[PDB]
Amino acid sequence: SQVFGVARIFASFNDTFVHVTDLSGKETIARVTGGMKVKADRDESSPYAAMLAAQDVAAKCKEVGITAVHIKLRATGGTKTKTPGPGGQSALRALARSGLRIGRIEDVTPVPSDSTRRKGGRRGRRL
Amino acid sequence: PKKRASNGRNKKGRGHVKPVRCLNCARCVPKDKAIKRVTIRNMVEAAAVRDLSEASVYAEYALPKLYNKLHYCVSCAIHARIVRVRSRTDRKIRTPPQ
Amino acid sequence: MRDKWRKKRVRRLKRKRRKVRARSK
Amino acid sequence: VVDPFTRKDWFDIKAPTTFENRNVGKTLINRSTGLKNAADGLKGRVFEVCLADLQGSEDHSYRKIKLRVDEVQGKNLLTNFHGLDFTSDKLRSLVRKWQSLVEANVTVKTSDDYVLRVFAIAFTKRQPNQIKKTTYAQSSKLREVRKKMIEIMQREVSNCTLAQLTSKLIPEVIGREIEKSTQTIFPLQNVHIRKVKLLKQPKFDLGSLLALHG
Amino acid sequence: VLVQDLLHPSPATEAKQHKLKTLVQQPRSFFMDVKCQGCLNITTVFSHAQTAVTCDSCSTVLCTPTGGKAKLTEGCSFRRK
RNA sequence: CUUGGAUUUACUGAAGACUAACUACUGCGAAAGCAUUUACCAAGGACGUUUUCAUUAAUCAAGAACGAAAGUUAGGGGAUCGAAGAUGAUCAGAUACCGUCGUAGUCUUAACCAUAAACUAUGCCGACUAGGGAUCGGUUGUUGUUCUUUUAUUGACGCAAUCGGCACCUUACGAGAAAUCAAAGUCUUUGGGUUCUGGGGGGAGUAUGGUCGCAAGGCUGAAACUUAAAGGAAUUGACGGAAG
Ligand SMILES: NC[C@@H]1O[C@H](O[C@H]2[C@@H](O)[C@H](O[C@@H]3[C@@H](O)[C@H](N)C[C@H](N)[C@H]3O[C@H]3O[C@H](CO)[C@@H](O)[C@H](O)[C@H]3N)O[C@@H]2CO)[C@H](N)[C@@H](O)[C@@H]1O
Ligand SMILES: [Mg+2]
Ligand SMILES: [Mg+2]
Ligand SMILES: [Mg+2]
Ligand SMILES: [Mg+2]
Ligand SMILES: [Mg+2]
Ligand SMILES: [Mg+2]
Ligand SMILES: [Mg+2]
Ligand SMILES: [Mg+2]
Ligand SMILES: [Mg+2]
Ligand SMILES: [Mg+2]
Ligand SMILES: [Mg+2]
Ligand SMILES: [Mg+2]
Ligand SMILES: [Mg+2]
Ligand SMILES: [Mg+2]
Ligand SMILES: [Mg+2]
Ligand SMILES: [Mg+2]
Ligand SMILES: [Mg+2]
Ligand SMILES: [Mg+2]
Ligand SMILES: [Mg+2]
Ligand SMILES: [Mg+2]
Ligand SMILES: [Mg+2]
Ligand SMILES: [Mg+2]
Ligand SMILES: [Mg+2]
Ligand SMILES: [Mg+2]
Ligand SMILES: [Zn+2]
Ligand SMILES: [Zn+2]
Repeated sequence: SQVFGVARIFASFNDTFVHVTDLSGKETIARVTGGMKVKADRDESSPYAAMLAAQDVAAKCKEVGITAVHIKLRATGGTKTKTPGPGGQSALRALARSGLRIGRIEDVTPVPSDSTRRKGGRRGRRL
Repeated sequence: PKKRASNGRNKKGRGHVKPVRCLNCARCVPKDKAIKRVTIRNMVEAAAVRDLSEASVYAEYALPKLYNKLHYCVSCAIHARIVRVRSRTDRKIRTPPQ
Repeated sequence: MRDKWRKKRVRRLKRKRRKVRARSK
Repeated sequence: VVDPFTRKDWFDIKAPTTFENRNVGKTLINRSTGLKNAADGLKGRVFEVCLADLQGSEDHSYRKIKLRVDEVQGKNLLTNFHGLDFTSDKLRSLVRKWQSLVEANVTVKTSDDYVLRVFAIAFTKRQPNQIKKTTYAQSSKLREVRKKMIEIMQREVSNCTLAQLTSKLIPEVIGREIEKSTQTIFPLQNVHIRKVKLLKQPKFDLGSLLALHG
Repeated sequence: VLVQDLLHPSPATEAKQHKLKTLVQQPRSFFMDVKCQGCLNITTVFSHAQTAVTCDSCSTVLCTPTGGKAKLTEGCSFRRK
């Protein structure tokens, strides 16, 4: 039917990555971050910047031949937060409303089997 | 004086319990003491579950859930309104809010 | 002052006296 | 300055005959030149595709297969089985509280000398008339269950080749027979082969692979 | 209940009590006559036996010890003396 | 830090840690503590016992074994975090809180140290005094239940008893200054056995002597002088850059 890439979306709390590869992931087709759409550091991870990022990502994809994508959402993971950033849901919604068709959706947040020590110290970050 | 009969934790018949880091501030908190919430949230907000389903290449594809278990220390949880200050008599109630 | 730090202060001062007493050893 | 997408050539990926819909999709690479062939730099790639797509049924939606390309025949990529894994959300949906989780793994080689590690998972099953909140199995029984898992993975892999074993995984023969073998030990649910890893491959035999492609 | 016949407990509730908590402690165990299926030979066996008792005629185990009462093997019938 | 391609993506490799989810008012251990699998080594409580010995015991100055973390000595390792140190911000000032690097340390092998809000702020042994429902381990009688395998001698679940545990709920015969307490009750109606500690607040765990330690320090431990209060629990109010 359609020709699938894989939209590997990394939505942290400081930025939002929209990166579409082939199925293998060794070939990158389009990579637009929320920081290429705004000039303020404070909203690099905003839903607005992620939606704009997906439209440019979506815009670049049609001219290469990608008509549909699979979604691999991840949060920062590791020792840091496992919840996705605010930009991951809007960039995903933008892709569906941009004419790209969506296949499988998966969370690929890296999750440790206990892991190494987390930054911040014993008492946490005191504010 | 003594504020709680459970000492604000869940350690009885035990010497030591391994710590956990608060999700929000990374403070070391004992596992029995940590305020724990298990969240199973829909991955797509209810506004967007329709248009992405129209855009789906699969007929009758069920959207996956987002599974997460969150750990908070006492300062973060009180601040984030996950738990609230209760009256002296209302503190004892330990059933989940309905 | 805090009891732990008041205690730390005397420890540094007890240590100094012992070193001071060592002169006449 | 160059639009590097002008130099890309598309190839079609074909899955092994163990699956139904062998037409997985399309990939690309820098076009083959005189200095560097596209073929040698194109082989060894691994694609992770949901098993439900490879079989049509949506019942296999929670398993994902790695297909590894090691031969190109014009614009077609002839792939082989590279591994098994569960989706993160499906695995997270089985690990509930008030039940016991039991896991086992074993390293075993197939008939054609494919060394694999297979990870098995199971949970205690709550009986229909049970009243108490939790369903915990005593630690001695879990040791017997873990041991029983291992001898089935060892037995059902070393007696067969990787291609037949791949055909064994789709209907979960090993997970259901392990469930059958532990009935007298403890009632179990969601007995799954949740992950398969290729560690070592035999010396490559193109003839054996072409037979797996028609 | 303030007034009660402590000297004459109801025998039903006396039997549910722990074996050391009756008026006079009395064991609840007993001795048995074991008929193996193979032959006919009276063999006296303790109910809570700690030994894999074997009958003299054939060196066949009559019972296997457990945490509590011994479990008689199949074909062996017991009658309490 | 980044057109010397950073961040990102897929595959592969190497190092050390750490054992997520399952994980609980659940288990074990003298305490400190203990959570991947399997093997081996020697332990252990409880239960069951118409086994055995017969007072062998309880608690214990002195004296022994163990004793989180940090710290010390000497090797090895040093991924991640990270005292010290350096820095970018903030501020009136900030040696800090926040951010970026980071050395000891964090790990391990041989030795040291012997301290924690080492807490249940609650000594141990023995007896008695009240109801209820859960739960872990063992033992003993019984099912409209599922399953081995088709059923038993499978296992699970369900229903009853019991002993031991980890706890929880109610009540107050009773205690207490109250908070509260099934022990913190059976204490002016004052005596079951036994070990330790305190005698208004400071000065002060200071000085001195002794002893242990490589050191840091540990154990033991005053006095002069000063003072009308210091303190506990609860009530009303006032206030809060806490919640509703
Ligand atoms: N009933 C509460 C307590 O039970 C204790 O004894 C109970 C236990 O010995 C035993 O309880 C078992 C327990 O071993 C294990 N966790 C399994 C089982 N769920 C528990 O038993 C439970 O069984 C059913 C409910 O399932 C009830 O009818 C029963 O009362 C309840 N105790 O059954 C006894 C029933 O009373 C003591 N009698 C006492 O501390 C107190 O009564
Ligand atoms: Mg604050
Ligand atoms: Mg207070
Ligand atoms: Mg204990
Ligand atoms: Mg402790
Ligand atoms: Mg003190
Ligand atoms: Mg684990
Ligand atoms: Mg347990
Ligand atoms: Mg025990
Ligand atoms: Mg130490
Ligand atoms: Mg150390
Ligand atoms: Mg290091
Ligand atoms: Mg760092
Ligand atoms: Mg500094
Ligand atoms: Mg002390
Ligand atoms: Mg404590
Ligand atoms: Mg105590
Ligand atoms: Mg108490
Ligand atoms: Mg003390
Ligand atoms: Mg029981
Ligand atoms: Mg109460
Ligand atoms: Mg008192
Ligand atoms: Mg005094
Ligand atoms: Mg003085
Ligand atoms: Mg007060
Ligand atoms: Zn916190
Ligand atoms: Zn016989």
